[PDB]
Amino acid sequence: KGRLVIYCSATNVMCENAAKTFEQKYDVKTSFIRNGSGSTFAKIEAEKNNPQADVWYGGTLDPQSQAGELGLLEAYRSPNIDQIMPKFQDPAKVKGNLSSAVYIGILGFAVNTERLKKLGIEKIPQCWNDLTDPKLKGEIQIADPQSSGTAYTAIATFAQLWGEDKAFDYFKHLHPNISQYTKSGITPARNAARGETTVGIGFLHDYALEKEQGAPLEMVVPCEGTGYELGGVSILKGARNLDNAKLFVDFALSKEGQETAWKKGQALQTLTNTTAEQSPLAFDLTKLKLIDYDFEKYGASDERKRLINKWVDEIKLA
Ligand SMILES: O=P(O)(O)OC[C@@H](O)[C@H]1O[C@](O)(CO)[C@@H](O)[C@@H]1O
Repeated sequence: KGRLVIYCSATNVMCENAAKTFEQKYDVKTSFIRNGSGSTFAKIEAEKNNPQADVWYGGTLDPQSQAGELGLLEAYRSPNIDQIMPKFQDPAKVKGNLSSAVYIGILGFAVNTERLKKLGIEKIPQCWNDLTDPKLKGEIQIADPQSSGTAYTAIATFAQLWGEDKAFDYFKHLHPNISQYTKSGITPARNAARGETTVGIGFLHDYALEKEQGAPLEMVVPCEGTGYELGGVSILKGARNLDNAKLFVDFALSKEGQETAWKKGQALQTLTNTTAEQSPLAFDLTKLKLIDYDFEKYGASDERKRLINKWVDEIKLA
């Protein structure tokens, strides 16, 4: 018994299902507030002297790793860690399971095929470099590196894929086609689905759900190769309900806690627990051209600040 307060950074449906399922299982009064991973980091940091939640569930790992480095988290290694894909068992900058990995999300883009026809573009873009086509001017959205974890994952991915120089050259040539840098990582999926933009860049599972729900979207794992987020779970330093936060980490890393995300929580990420059944709509990492994402390097405060700063100077303001 007792209570649990969650800062959730997954989609609302996923958060609500996790909270409800956890409360039903353990008889713990559980609540959550949802913000993206970027805006959750900012709030946890701001509240450091009097923390307002017990656990941070979901959202890109980099800001969780950064919070770990900054002393905002409380280490706890669940026994369920042994079931997690080994390379994702303790992937953050500061080791000791201040953060753990609960899912994988593939970076890519999706194309609204109905709107594409209106643009007079015959071929569905298949490569990152296809997004620099002037015919796509004002027809692409991605989240804002200044605010969004998804957008940071994108920058870090490009830097690792092509080297930093080429990554920023790409951003420079993508930039003229971006109609809006969104505050939320998921807004480009919403907008692409509804035909308000033609191409959304973000994590493919979000576009996959919109597609299965009827949106005219073609998902693209870009031809050059791509990267991914890990979704994180982390207990906050100063958690008022520490035992329940640990139980929740166990749940988050468990076979049934992960399976429920797609079975009931309408969230189609790939699961990190090797004993869990995957959604038939989840991406299979073994089939994809993926970098080896260095969370130790990119999940650090200096590097995150540096790259975001460089983006503002070189892409937004240059
Ligand atoms: O708004 P930002 O700051 O980008 O944060 C949102 C993301 O961290 C999370 O959003 C999702 O893509 C939702 O399915 C998750 O898979 C992903 O972890």
